[PDB]
Amino acid sequence: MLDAFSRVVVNSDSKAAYVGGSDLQSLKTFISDGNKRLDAVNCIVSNASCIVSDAISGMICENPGLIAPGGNCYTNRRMAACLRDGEIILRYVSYALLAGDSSVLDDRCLNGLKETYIALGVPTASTSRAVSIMKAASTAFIMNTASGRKIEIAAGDCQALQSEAAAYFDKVGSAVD
Amino acid sequence: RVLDGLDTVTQDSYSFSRYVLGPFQPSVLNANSSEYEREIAIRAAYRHVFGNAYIMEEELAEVEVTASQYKLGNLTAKEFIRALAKSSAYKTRFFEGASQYRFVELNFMHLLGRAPDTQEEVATHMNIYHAKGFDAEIDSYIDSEEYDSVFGDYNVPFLRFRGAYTPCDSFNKQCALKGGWANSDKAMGGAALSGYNGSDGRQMCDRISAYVTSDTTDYESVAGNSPLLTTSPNWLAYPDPAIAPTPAFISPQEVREARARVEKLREAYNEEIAKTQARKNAMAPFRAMVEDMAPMLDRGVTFGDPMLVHPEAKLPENESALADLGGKSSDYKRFWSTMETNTVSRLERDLEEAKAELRVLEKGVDALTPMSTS
Amino acid sequence: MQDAITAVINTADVQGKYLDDNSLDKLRGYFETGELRVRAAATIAANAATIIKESVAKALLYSDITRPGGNMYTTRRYAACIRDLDYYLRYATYGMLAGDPSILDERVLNGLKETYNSLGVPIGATVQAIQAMKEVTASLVGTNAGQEMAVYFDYICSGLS
Amino acid sequence: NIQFSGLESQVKTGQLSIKEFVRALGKSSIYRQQFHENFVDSRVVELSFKHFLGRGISSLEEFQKYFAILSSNG
Amino acid sequence: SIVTKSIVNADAEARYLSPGELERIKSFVLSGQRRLRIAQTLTENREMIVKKGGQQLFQKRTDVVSPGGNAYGEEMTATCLRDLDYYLRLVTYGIVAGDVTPIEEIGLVGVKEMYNSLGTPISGVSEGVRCMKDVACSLLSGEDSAEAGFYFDYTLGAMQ
Amino acid sequence: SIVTKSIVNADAEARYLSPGELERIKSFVLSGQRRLRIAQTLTENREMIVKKGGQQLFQKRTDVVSPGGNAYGEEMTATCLRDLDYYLRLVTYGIVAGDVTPIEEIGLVGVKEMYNSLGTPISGVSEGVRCMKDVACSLLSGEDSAEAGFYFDYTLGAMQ
Amino acid sequence: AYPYTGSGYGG
Amino acid sequence: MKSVITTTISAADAAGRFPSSSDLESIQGNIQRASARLEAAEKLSGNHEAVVKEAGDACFAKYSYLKNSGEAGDSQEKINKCYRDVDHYMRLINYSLVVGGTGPLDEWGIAGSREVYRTLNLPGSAYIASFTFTRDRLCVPRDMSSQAGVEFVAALDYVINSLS
Amino acid sequence: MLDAFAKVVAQADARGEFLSNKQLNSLETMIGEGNKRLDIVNKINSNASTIVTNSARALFAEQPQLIQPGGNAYTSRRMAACLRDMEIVLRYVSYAMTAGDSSVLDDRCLNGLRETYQALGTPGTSVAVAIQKMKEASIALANDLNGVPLGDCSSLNSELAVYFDRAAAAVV
Amino acid sequence: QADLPPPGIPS
Ligand SMILES: *[C@@H](C)[C@H]1/C(=C/C2=NC(=C\c3[nH]c(C[C@H]4NC(=O)C(C=C)=C4C)c(C)c3CCC(=O)O)/C(CCC(=O)O)=C2C)NC(=O)[C@@H]1C
Ligand SMILES: C=CC1=C(C)[C@@H](Cc2[nH]c(/C=C3N=C(/C=C4\NC(=O)[C@H](C)[C@H]4CC)C(C)=C\3CCC(=O)O)c(CCC(=O)O)c2C)NC1=O
Ligand SMILES: C=CC1=C(C)[C@@H](Cc2[nH]c(/C=C3N=C(/C=C4\NC(=O)[C@H](C)[C@H]4CC)C(C)=C\3CCC(=O)O)c(CCC(=O)O)c2C)NC1=O
Ligand SMILES: C=CC1=C(C)[C@@H](Cc2[nH]c(/C=C3N=C(/C=C4\NC(=O)[C@H](C)[C@H]4CC)C(C)=C\3CCC(=O)O)c(CCC(=O)O)c2C)NC1=O
Ligand SMILES: C=CC1=C(C)[C@@H](Cc2[nH]c(/C=C3N=C(/C=C4\NC(=O)[C@H](C)[C@H]4CC)C(C)=C\3CCC(=O)O)c(CCC(=O)O)c2C)NC1=O
Ligand SMILES: C=CC1=C(C)[C@@H](Cc2[nH]c(/C=C3N=C(/C=C4\NC(=O)[C@H](C)[C@H]4CC)C(C)=C\3CCC(=O)O)c(CCC(=O)O)c2C)NC1=O
Ligand SMILES: C=CC1=C(C)[C@@H](Cc2[nH]c(/C=C3N=C(/C=C4\NC(=O)[C@H](C)[C@H]4CC)C(C)=C\3CCC(=O)O)c(CCC(=O)O)c2C)NC1=O
Ligand SMILES: CCC1=C(C)/C(=C/C2=NC(=C\c3[nH]c(/C=C4\NC(=O)[C@H](C)[C@H]4CC)c(C)c3CCC(=O)O)/C(CCC(=O)O)=C2C)NC1=O
Ligand SMILES: CCC1=C(C)/C(=C/C2=NC(=C\c3[nH]c(/C=C4\NC(=O)[C@H](C)[C@H]4CC)c(C)c3CCC(=O)O)/C(CCC(=O)O)=C2C)NC1=O
Ligand SMILES: CCC1=C(C)/C(=C/C2=NC(=C\c3[nH]c(/C=C4\NC(=O)[C@H](C)[C@H]4CC)c(C)c3CCC(=O)O)/C(CCC(=O)O)=C2C)NC1=O
Ligand SMILES: CCC1=C(C)/C(=C/C2=NC(=C\c3[nH]c(/C=C4\NC(=O)[C@H](C)[C@H]4CC)c(C)c3CCC(=O)O)/C(CCC(=O)O)=C2C)NC1=O
Ligand SMILES: CCC1=C(C)[C@@H](CC2=N/C(=C\c3[nH]c(C[C@@H]4NC(=O)C(C)=C4CC)c(C)c3CCC(=O)O)C(CCC(=O)O)=C2C)NC1=O
Repeated sequence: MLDAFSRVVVNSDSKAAYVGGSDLQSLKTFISDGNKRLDAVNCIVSNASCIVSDAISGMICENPGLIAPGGNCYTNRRMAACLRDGEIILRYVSYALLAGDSSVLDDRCLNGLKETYIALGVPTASTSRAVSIMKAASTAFIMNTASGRKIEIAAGDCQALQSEAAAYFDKVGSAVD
Repeated sequence: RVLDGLDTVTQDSYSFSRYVLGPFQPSVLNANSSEYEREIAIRAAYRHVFGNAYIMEEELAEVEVTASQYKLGNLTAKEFIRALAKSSAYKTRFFEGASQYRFVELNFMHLLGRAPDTQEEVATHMNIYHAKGFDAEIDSYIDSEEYDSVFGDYNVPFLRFRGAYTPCDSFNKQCALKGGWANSDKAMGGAALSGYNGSDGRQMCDRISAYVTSDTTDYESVAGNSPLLTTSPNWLAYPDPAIAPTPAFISPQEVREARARVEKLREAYNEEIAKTQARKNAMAPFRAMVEDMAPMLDRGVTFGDPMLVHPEAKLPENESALADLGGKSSDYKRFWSTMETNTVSRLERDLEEAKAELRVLEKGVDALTPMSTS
Repeated sequence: MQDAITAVINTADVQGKYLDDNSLDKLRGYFETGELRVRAAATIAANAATIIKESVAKALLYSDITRPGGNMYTTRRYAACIRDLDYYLRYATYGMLAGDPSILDERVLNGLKETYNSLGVPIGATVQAIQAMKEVTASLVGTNAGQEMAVYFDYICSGLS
Repeated sequence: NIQFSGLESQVKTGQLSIKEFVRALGKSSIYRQQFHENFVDSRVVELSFKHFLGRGISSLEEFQKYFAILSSNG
Repeated sequence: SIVTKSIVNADAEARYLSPGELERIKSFVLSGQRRLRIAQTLTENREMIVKKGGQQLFQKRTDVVSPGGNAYGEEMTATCLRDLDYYLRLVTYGIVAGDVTPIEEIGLVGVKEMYNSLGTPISGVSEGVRCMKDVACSLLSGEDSAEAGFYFDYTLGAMQ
Repeated sequence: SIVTKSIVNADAEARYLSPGELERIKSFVLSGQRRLRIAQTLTENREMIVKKGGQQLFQKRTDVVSPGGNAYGEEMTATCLRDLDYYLRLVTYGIVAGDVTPIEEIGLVGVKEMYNSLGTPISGVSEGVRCMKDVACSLLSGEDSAEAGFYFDYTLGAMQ
Repeated sequence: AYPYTGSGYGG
Repeated sequence: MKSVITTTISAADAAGRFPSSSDLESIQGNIQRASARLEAAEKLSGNHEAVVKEAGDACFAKYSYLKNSGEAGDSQEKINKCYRDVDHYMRLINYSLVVGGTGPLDEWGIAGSREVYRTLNLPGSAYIASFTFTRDRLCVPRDMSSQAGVEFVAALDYVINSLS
Repeated sequence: MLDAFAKVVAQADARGEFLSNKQLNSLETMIGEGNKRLDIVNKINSNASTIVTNSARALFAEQPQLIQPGGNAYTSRRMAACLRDMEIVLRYVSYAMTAGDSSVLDDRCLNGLRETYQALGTPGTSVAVAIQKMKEASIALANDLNGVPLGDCSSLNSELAVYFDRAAAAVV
Repeated sequence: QADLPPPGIPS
């Protein structure tokens, strides 16, 4: 687990020298963009149960073989687990939004996922579809462009941050596949 | 059914018990972690496995090989605990100087996280001792299916606040066997005091009588030094769960007064309950009268604005589902002020305060001969 | 009794000194809060009736107390009850506007605990009625003056308990 | 509609004796507004005997006694 | 009671009871069973008095049961008729007591301060008790409802 | 008045006026012109306050102008608005006096005995004075209607 | 259970 | 209760160290964000009673069947319990809003709510109807300040996502 | 003319030192106050005509001297000059409310004004009563909770009151 | 600098 700060520090220790101007300049930009980051993660830790519900429901409706017998969303138990796993994926993505570096997501969650879903028999393409639905829903929440929710916020461009969040979801969806 | 099963079968039990409040939760070395995370999880392990016992840096070298192997991630955490319990450290704290009841009881605490249920179980694990030594005891505790199911390979053992509890007395045990956050195992057992120079001290056991025969540990031992108390959730129970400290200068007159008070309060209590059944709906005959004359009193809405409606005519907006009876802010706010207002409720709290005081006396009256009477 | 000013003249007088800078800082504190105390007392004077009505409605009515055998049963007792809530509100305003709770020591809390324990007035219901007046009164006068009235209502509740 | 409710209640408790109730009634502003404001200090003296003792002035030296108390000290 | 009032009376006069007052106690203790008949009838006919008196009250006075009045809703109307039941109970106490002392000290001393603290119009309370007086006079004899009706008249005079 | 109250106070203490009370008289006599402005404005706006306050009274409280109320009829309504005119006049007297002694001795001492002898609900009178307080606070400034409005508040505290 | 002291008619 | 102070103290306790400058910066942030949230709590304790009225009246405005049969709203008394539980939740929003973490709202309201609401036939959809009504009746400009409003939205969000 | 800072810079050059970090912290604090400042000046600039008009109504009502023949505000010329002078003083108190310094209001309006209103025979204390009325209306207007986020603004109302008290102090 | 400055002499 490393933030943006520890990323600067680690890079400068690989270089084995002082911190200096330019790295600190980029980190100053991190601090001044801090409140937008705050409000974005707040937007994703807001309606998130709503996100996981809609995304897994969308994943079953797009691909009806999940709910079919002998699918991995068939039994009620298995449905509980899939929802829990959707929740967890969105959770670690939210951590990666706060940290600003994907060290936490790579070390805590991403490392054992491909082998694990293979060892359980979980269909991976379906999971990556659910990660994609969480991606699009999360970018729509993070841009204030959800239909059912439009909350007023001090205005500004936030494209950087949207592309950041989409980078983490693409890291997960590319990781399960 | 509110709940599915025991600690092992489902974890609904953990969710609405004291478990959530406590720092008695599992700890994991997550992937590649820095010294801050390694050192955290390794100390939380040392606190649980030695029961807050005190490991000098010399005694850490004993455990060091195994510590390094866990810092890898080569060893699972259960194999780490296995290597901790097989260490000569852990033998010296516990196996070397203990009676067998005490000792077996300990490896339930450190290994399983629970107090032993029955005498038969305790005897089973002792028979495993005389079969194949200290080593196969430790192996038997770690390789148990209940252990694996509850903790898994990862999680360091903790005190399980599973609301199931097979025997209540085993709960009272489990709070008694771990004496709160300040205490440790050398304090609970006089290993240090008995031993010369803080060492070679035989471990004392209590509650043997409660394993053997059907007994109960004291409210004191569970109330003074407990995970119940350290994980205190700041409760406004008029019941105090904390024991009142023993007052000095107790006289027998003070105690006959309190006993007599408790008995008077019990009598008044039973009378008031028996009436309480009698209350029914005293208000109900008048309620039925108003239900009868409903066609006169009940009135339909006029659809309009604040302007242009005859006065005292209800608008469909002011069909509040609490204005329809005529209740108020008070009426929803009433049951929160009920402790003082209610007679029965008032009596119950008095009873309990009186009982707590009575026990605190029963301690203090015990002292005889040399008491400065006051 | 004594206000904050009289208390300053008591300490400075009982030392024999004159007024030093500390005592003048205390007088400046009181003279800063002066106007706020005045308008708070004005508002409470305006809405005493509604404070007592709302607080009795929240705290005491439709319970065992106004049901028969409770202390509030009969008209004479009800009127004595709401009369006592009027005294707590009025003397709490005096204590606020003086800035010193010595009036509550002199003319209210003297012998009151012996009175209520003599009669059989429930202490806890009285305290909850006073706290109901504290919430309603703080809602009328606002934040700062609600803090000031809060320390004097809490002073009476500490007096009875 | 004049009601003195705490003098009344401190008498109903025996906290004020009935002498002190007559005292606190006699020192209230309704007593002075009723009997002191419209009358001369000599007449205030006389009416204070009617109300507080239930008799007239016995004699001249007693009037010269109490008139000094009223007249010098309110 | 009459006994209480006589004893208190010659007690404050610090004398024995007069022959006059003892004749008053004799006339009282001989008038007993007639009084117990009256309060027996008003006891066993209380539901007609409370119901019918409440109907004549709400029909004469549509203020308080209108939306925005004090007695609007089912719970509030039930409490209104509950209070009329109280004043009927106290009138029966005053009949067997042979004096209004029970009625005055249980019900009337400080009633205006109570209902002004509740927001209740006390003139509507007096109209309610007058309605129960008319029903209770419909349930009794001539001289009988004169007596009982006059105890109701005392309560009306205390409310107004 | 404040002067009357101070003179009566040290008169019953049989002394001259203290320094404190003389400072109070100074503050009063220097606050005069402001008071006279307020009572000037409430004087010359009386018909708006009585009419508009009567409208808000009867619209909030349709009891007394209903058939069966006290103020039912043209003559009775006129008398009702006549009394609101009285209390408006007395509030202006209390403003120029700097004390509620005019208000109290002309209007408040024994008001409940009078309106109970007339059959009038006095809570309706207090609601009327509160309605005139709202109108008169709509006609003045901030601190100004704080002062005058608080004189109205004294009258409401005397009615309730 | 909690009687209110009354000399006459209080309770 | 999970707050800034309890998380950093508890985390430093688990660490086995003195509180270093990181925890000090955490409580520095608490005393930065404190004013905005406390404005929210003051205004909530201002008009909570009207929040009970509109909240519960919208809650039966959506679902009328609760007043229809014996199920959950048979009497006026159970409706008093309805508005009562709504005021418990608003009071916990006030509490967590003052503390600033979701601690008292979690350990007092959410913990073991599912056994109770499942047991006593209480639907969560009516609660969610109430709270979504309260978040639809929120204006950033008006009432509480925009920063205060944001914190109120966050707390009430956590309520719904706890229940749903 | 000097602004709120121009005073800090001007003193710092009159001694010829730099600005210390203390001074810069003070300036940054006043900037964070500056949104509230602009809000007050917007409220004053909006309702200004009602301030001047109502305050003049209360002036002539409370002092009926000046509307009468022989009084100083007796002619339509003289009355218009009266109202316009009140508009002048309210304009410059708006200016010094923006600047944060009382310099522009002294230099343009107050300094020298007394010599004129003595030289015309105008009673200064009536002008002072006028400015007190604009202070009352202006502060009671500035404490309006309409359209603005709620918040604590006692210091800026205190400062604005210092500007109007300086105006009434400079005519009297 | 509370009082008014001399003629000219902008404060
Ligand atoms: C703004 C986006 C709206 C709207 C807002 C209005 N709200 C009105 C009244 C009102 N609003 C609330 C909610 C508010 N009060 C609180 O205490 C809290 C939180 C603690 C909140 C979020 C309440 C309770 C009330 C009733 C009490 C009151 O009047 O303040 C309102 C007045 C409505 C009216 O009287 O017609 C408005 C206009 N304005 C709009 O244009 C959009 C839809
Ligand atoms: C403790 C919790 C906490 C938060 C939740 C944030 C909330 C927050 N956001 C901003 C401020 C802001 N927040 C956003 C955010 C965005 N605007 C958009 O139009 C996008 C929808 C969205 C993308 C994330 C923007 C653009 C600003 C203003 C620009 C900026 O301040 O950088 C501010 C500045 C002060 C103010 O505006 O009043 C604050 C405090 N900060 C905190 O301390
Ligand atoms: C920290 C991160 C973290 C994760 C990401 C998850 C990943 C994960 N999922 C499962 C387990 C599971 N995960 C799913 C989920 C699925 N159901 C389907 O229909 C889809 C293919 C898919 C959702 C998109 C299911 C159904 C199980 C249970 C599988 C089974 O028992 O058959 C397990 C085994 C343990 C268990 O049963 O819960 C693990 C480790 N767990 C973690 O700790
Ligand atoms: C195997 C048998 C078995 C039992 C019989 C229970 C008995 C039991 N109850 C509690 C614990 C509890 N039990 C209750 C129950 C009560 N609430 C009240 O209002 C009533 C007085 C009473 C129900 C009639 C409560 C409220 C707690 C939690 C107490 C607290 O934390 O304050 C605990 C402590 C652990 C926990 O918090 O769950 C135990 C051992 N547990 C077991 O394992
Ligand atoms: C600290 C937080 C806290 C809460 C949030 C409540 C939640 C809660 N509500 C009830 C209990 C109840 N809650 C309701 C409420 C309802 N009536 C309906 O028509 C609606 C569906 C709903 C209101 C929207 C009812 C009717 C009961 C009683 C249920 C019954 O006895 O049948 C109970 C069981 C104990 C009791 O009977 O009071 C609890 C714990 N209590 C708490 O301590
Ligand atoms: C160009 C002109 C111009 C203005 C006139 C202001 C107007 C203005 N004020 C505020 C914002 C504000 N304005 C005030 C002011 C007030 N405090 C109170 O006690 C009083 C009611 C009031 C002063 C009289 C406050 C307190 C805020 C912050 C509100 C909040 O965050 O809660 C904001 C939102 C941005 C911010 O937070 O600064 C704006 C646009 N801004 C401008 O750009
Ligand atoms: C730059 C700043 C600046 C000012 C502050 C004014 C000051 C000022 N006022 C007047 C002139 C005047 N000012 C007033 C004002 C008054 N009417 C009264 O009843 C009150 C006493 C008083 C308002 C409070 C009147 C009435 C005149 C005209 C006097 C006359 O002609 O008799 C004149 C002479 C020129 C003229 O007639 O306009 C000047 C210089 N002019 C300026 O250029
Ligand atoms: C300001 C100075 C002052 C105070 C405060 C005061 C209190 C006071 N309260 C009294 C009685 C009482 N006080 C109460 C009060 C209550 N009952 C309830 O249930 C409520 C919970 C509670 C009020 C909140 C009741 C019922 C009585 C009457 C007891 C009786 O005589 O029957 C009495 C006895 C006199 C009487 O009222 O008959 C005094 C003297 N007296 C004073 O001089
Ligand atoms: C508040 C209105 C008021 C007044 C004025 C008043 C006067 C008053 N003057 C008295 C006596 C007296 N007053 C005087 C006065 C005077 N002797 C002279 O030669 C002078 C002309 C004059 C003094 C200027 C004398 C000598 C006596 C006593 C005479 C005696 O006792 O023999 C007495 C007799 C008893 C007593 O004083 O206590 C009264 C009551 N009482 C009142 O209530
Ligand atoms: C005998 C001794 C005695 C009496 C008389 C008495 C009266 C009394 N009336 C009460 C309320 C009430 N009283 C009424 C009465 C009326 N509403 C109307 O519109 C009618 C005009 C009027 C009756 C004629 C109503 C509606 C309430 C309920 C107010 C509320 O709590 O919601 C209450 C508050 C407790 C409750 O009922 O919930 C008391 C204590 N209490 C006593 O201990
Ligand atoms: C200066 C102090 C003062 C006051 C206040 C005063 C009032 C007063 N009010 C009266 C009548 C009245 N006053 C009212 C008032 C009202 N009716 C309602 O329902 C409302 C609550 C309220 C109006 C707000 C009514 C209806 C009457 C006549 C009732 C009747 O004659 O039947 C009368 C009867 C004869 C007459 O007016 O000439 C007096 C003397 N007298 C005084 O000297
Ligand atoms: C019939 C089977 C079925 C579903 C289930 C949905 C699932 C679904 N949600 C989407 C996408 C989606 N979903 C949500 C979340 C969702 N919307 C909200 O406003 C709130 C409050 C939500 C949770 C309750 C959002 C915010 C989006 C982005 C689109 C939008 O702006 O609404 C998308 C678009 C994916 C993409 O862009 O590639 C799909 C397919 N679609 C289906 O065909």
